[PDB]
Amino acid sequence: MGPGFDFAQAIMKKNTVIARTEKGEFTMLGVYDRVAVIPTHASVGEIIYINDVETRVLDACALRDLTDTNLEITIVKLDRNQKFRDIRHFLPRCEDDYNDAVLSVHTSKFPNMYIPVGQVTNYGFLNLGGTPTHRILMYNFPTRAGQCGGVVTTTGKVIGIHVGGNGAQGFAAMLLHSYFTD
Ligand SMILES: CCn1ccc(CNC)n1
Repeated sequence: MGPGFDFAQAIMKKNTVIARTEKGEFTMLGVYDRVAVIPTHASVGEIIYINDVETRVLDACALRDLTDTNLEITIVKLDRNQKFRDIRHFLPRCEDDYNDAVLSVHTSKFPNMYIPVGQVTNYGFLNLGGTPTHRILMYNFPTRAGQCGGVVTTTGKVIGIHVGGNGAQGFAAMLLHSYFTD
């Protein structure tokens, strides 16, 4: 409808795949080369389905901060025959608050979904499903099941991936440029 949705659509149409694990279908953001991210609770194994094609996982790393606290981001390298558009220059360098964000989802169940979630708070600590978690972003939208891995953007920035909700608020894990240096 507007420049927020324009940027979100541009990211969804080139930098997402549908990831299936034994724990469900997830929106999966490709970042560069064959490297993508997914919430850690997807429990990635040695094999994953990518757009319903059996795909070997070459590496998977569940990120934790330097206090050894869960970040809820898993970085996956896929044995795919094609690279993602490199979007690392759209990642923020530092923890921050944001205005006017969009949460975008693409699964079998929720294709072409875009939600204007509004103001995003640097919330920080969250007890996420019993697990102490750092670097959490919060937005005041009643997010539901199946939206996990959905991409949080502002105009010009890819800032996080949706990892949870409490029925009234939704929570995302930060994406930082420093996660994807090579
Ligand atoms: C079944 C109709 N419906 C309303 C919202 C949604 C998806 N959640 C954002 N689905």
